[PDB]
Amino acid sequence: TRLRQRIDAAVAQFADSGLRTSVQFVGPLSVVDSALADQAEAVVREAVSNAVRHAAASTLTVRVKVDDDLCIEVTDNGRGMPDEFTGSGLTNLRQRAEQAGGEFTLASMPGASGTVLRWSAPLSQ
Amino acid sequence: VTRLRQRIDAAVAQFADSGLRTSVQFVGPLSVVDSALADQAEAVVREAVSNAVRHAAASTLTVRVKVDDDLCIEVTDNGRGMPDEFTGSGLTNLRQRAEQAGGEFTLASMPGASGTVLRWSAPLS
Ligand SMILES: [Zn+2]
Ligand SMILES: [Zn+2]
Repeated sequence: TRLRQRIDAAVAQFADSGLRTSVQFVGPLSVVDSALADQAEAVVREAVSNAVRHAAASTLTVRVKVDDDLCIEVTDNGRGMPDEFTGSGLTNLRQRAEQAGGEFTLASMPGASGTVLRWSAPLSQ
Repeated sequence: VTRLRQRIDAAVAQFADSGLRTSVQFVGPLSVVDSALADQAEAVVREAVSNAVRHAAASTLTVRVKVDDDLCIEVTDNGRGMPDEFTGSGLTNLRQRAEQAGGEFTLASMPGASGTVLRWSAPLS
């Protein structure tokens, strides 16, 4: 499937050139089947593409962890921009979570002090 | 715990010329790396990143940290037209640390997209 490579590529391709990025892989990425890898790649593409430049320098931190399940967590320390992540990209993350029998959360810290997107799905379901 | 992941991210963010795009990637069990080697890894990243310059075109520095049989730190710079970049005393410093840690160092340059690759590695014990 080449999952690790596809995720690094999606980040390089889709992250606004004004953002710093950091991607960590944890656990056996090989354990992910081709259909779920397809989901994982699209999820990272959606999250990263929807990130925008902020008033100050900011980083998107992506963590892709395969352990009991597959867990993709994107942390954005950029502030403000209340419309960031709220549109069709969010529809698509929720739809992909539903297709995969998984879960999606978007959470924004006090006065928009950073945002976390977490998409998870069972490895087998 | 060494806080290796966080310290590498901070080294890049803090020491990269602010005109460069940065991308950090992590693979393997980072927690396995000892405190002394984590100290080395951090210093290697700061030195390498601090030596990157602005090119005539926009450019990206990608730092990949991989833990398997050994610790491997690869800095890829797609910038062109600065053949003096990364040569000089910063390279001696990297080679010195490689020698001290019982590891290897490579500096490779080629035409096209992966213009320069700096690779520093050291055994875990
Ligand atoms: Zn953002
Ligand atoms: Zn350069």
